[PDB]
Amino acid sequence: PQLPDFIQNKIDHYIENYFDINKNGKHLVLGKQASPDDIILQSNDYLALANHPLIKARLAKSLLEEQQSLFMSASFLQNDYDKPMIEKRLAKFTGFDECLLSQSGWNANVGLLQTICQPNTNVYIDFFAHMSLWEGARYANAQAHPFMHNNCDHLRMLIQRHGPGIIVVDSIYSTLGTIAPLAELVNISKEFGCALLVDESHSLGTHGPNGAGLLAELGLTREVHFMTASLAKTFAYRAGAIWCNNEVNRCVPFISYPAIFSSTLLPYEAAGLETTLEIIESADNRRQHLDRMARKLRIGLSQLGLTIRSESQIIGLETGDERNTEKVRDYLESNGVFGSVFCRPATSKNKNIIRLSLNSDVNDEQIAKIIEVCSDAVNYGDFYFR
Amino acid sequence: PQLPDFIQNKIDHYIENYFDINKNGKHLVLGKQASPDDIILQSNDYLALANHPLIKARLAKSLLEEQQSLFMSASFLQNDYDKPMIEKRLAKFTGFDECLLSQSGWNANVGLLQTICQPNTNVYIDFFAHMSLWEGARYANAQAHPFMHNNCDHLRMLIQRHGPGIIVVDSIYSTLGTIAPLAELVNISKEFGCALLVDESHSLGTHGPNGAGLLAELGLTREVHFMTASLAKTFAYRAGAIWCNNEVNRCVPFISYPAIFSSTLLPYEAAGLETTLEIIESADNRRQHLDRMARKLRIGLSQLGLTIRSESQIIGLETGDERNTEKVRDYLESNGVFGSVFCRPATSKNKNIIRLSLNSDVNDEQIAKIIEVCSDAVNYGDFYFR
Ligand SMILES: Cc1ncc(COP(=O)(O)O)c(C=O)c1O
Ligand SMILES: Cc1ncc(COP(=O)(O)O)c(C=O)c1O
Ligand SMILES: [Mg+2]
Ligand SMILES: [Mg+2]
Repeated sequence: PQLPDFIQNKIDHYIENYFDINKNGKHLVLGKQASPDDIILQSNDYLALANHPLIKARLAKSLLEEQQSLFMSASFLQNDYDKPMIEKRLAKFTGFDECLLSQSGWNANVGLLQTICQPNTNVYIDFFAHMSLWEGARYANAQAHPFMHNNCDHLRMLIQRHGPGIIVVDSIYSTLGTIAPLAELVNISKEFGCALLVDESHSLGTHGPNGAGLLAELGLTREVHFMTASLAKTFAYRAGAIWCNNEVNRCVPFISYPAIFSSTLLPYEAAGLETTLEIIESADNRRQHLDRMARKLRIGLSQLGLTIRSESQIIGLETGDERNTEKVRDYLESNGVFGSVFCRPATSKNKNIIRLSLNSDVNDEQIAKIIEVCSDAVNYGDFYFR
Repeated sequence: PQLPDFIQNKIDHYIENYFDINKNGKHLVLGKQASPDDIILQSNDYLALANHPLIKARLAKSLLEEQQSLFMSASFLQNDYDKPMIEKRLAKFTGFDECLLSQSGWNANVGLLQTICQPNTNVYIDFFAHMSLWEGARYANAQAHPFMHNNCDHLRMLIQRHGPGIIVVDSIYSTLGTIAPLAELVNISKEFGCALLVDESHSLGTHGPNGAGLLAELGLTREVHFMTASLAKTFAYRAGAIWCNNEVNRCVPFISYPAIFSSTLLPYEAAGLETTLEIIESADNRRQHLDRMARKLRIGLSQLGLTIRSESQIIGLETGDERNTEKVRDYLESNGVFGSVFCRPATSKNKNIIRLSLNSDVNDEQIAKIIEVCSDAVNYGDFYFR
């Protein structure tokens, strides 16, 4: 049937201004198809566990077991005997008191914020913190106060003005790969009587003792109120989790709308995560190699005069406007380097990022090639870098 | 660390008013543990497919295959070669032009509404429509105009007053099991130049030719703009889908925040759905049996004086306030009948429901037993039904 004018107008306008403008007629994030020979730096699977035979075996085994039909809200599954062992193990892993499974990192953040916020609750959020955190705050009708990226001085002034609130940060930032000043943030939380929420999606598994994370690495675990993470990065699974050093996870399952009104992870999924955790705990070798390759790439690109703000395995090439970003993308892909285009609504219109996500399967030769491709891009490329 | 007052006060109040007041000290939804002999009416797996040997085998096999590391946004996977066969099959199944997979039914609704709504778009939503639709409208900053349940007069008045917009309904309602007046809603949409969105979460698989849904059953497919569904009901899988009789699914992947910022389903998950679809297509006998059992139950309960608004496999026992609901729940569970308590925020505080979700494994003896238990419950004097 015919669409009403206001919907048709929106779709017509969108296709013109987001698909039709680009050379290939597709959205800016969609370039050319990658060949087997190309270097792919797009996946969040940092320790290259997507195809791990032990994970696949345990997941298949658990699925083939007699399946109880648990197609329902997790609200109904909160009796002690119905809660999955993975929660207790992830809590022990990170050093937090309690863990609660969620269907996504997005839902973990939205759910936690809905539970701990009242309307007009002060939420002090890093300008570059994940969209799920910004949205979580917005859905709860909290008062969001952005602070300049990693700027503790700016943060202090905001809390001085508005009073006690929730300080919200990524441990490692999704677009830039910068690291939050977690120690200073803990100090500030104490200095002003705030709660701290740290999203460790990009540090859990890759950082800390046995991959326990950045809070564990810095010995700050017992001074942080909340941590969250997508399990779709290093844990290579479509899920999320909320950790609390308090009783909040007793309440989340009955308060969070995504936790109430969206279906639970099935029991076999929880079992697969148990194996993933064991593999991650022992993956000292992969973590070290990733760390070394990441440092090499950061040093190599910084030498070219490129702005590389990263301190991690996530490297952000800052490519300015969309037209320029299309050029940089086309050049890199033409020379066998496939990153991820980060544009609006993930960034502002004129501050786009081509994100290179490193994983432990990337070797010295590939690292050298990336620097080589970027060097030719700086010197011979008909485009700029911010 | 101890929580600051602004959180602690909320949590304290919540525990007091939602956990402490109940006899067992737990949330209202949490009763006693069921025995293997008990009648369990809690799962949305209407055709009892959770333990189907063929589905399990297809998933495990596709899981054990060589997996590509696709842990990223689905926006990066919108090339024709990256889009799954299940989407084309599901579109043919329902008779809709195009289908787009989502991570949940919740995400399907939230994403679609974000794509087709502008700020202040009129959204005419049934009082009892699923929370995901209410929230999808709220996130999009749409103007919600709630209409009395299944009340086309109230809807007509609202659209005359506020103008063209989007009419949003469940085909079969999640708490009451009532059926939307879909033919009349199609007429109203045409008369007033509105778009119609129908959530078929509770009719897809159970109703229509080969389980194609209620729109298909009524021959209304080609007159409806959008249909959505959780695949976590009859399809017994943690996913959702958006169907369009237009070009909107071209745009959803790049606009919807869950589609953009949350990880996609993996290829093996899609293959599992293909097998599930085939089984559902041929499950005529299961559909027929469920339909017969559900009618038998509604007849049996309604003659006892209970209000039973249902016309489907979802049967809502209307139990009034929370104190009454607790007593009803306890009686039913003590006598071997386990439904799901639906209370706030899913219902009003004084209009709680104990939902009986029937499935095709339920037999005549069990239906007779439920009727017997409720017959004795009516005469017991400890509580009431509405
Ligand atoms: C009518 C209706 N729509 C959407 C959903 C969302 O389903 P899902 O569990 O796949 O998120 C459900 C609730 O779970 C539902 O009952
Ligand atoms: C920092 C951060 N937090 C949370 C999420 C949400 O992850 P998920 O894909 O599991 O919804 C992501 C985005 O993918 C992320 O990068
Ligand atoms: Mg990310
Ligand atoms: Mg439901």
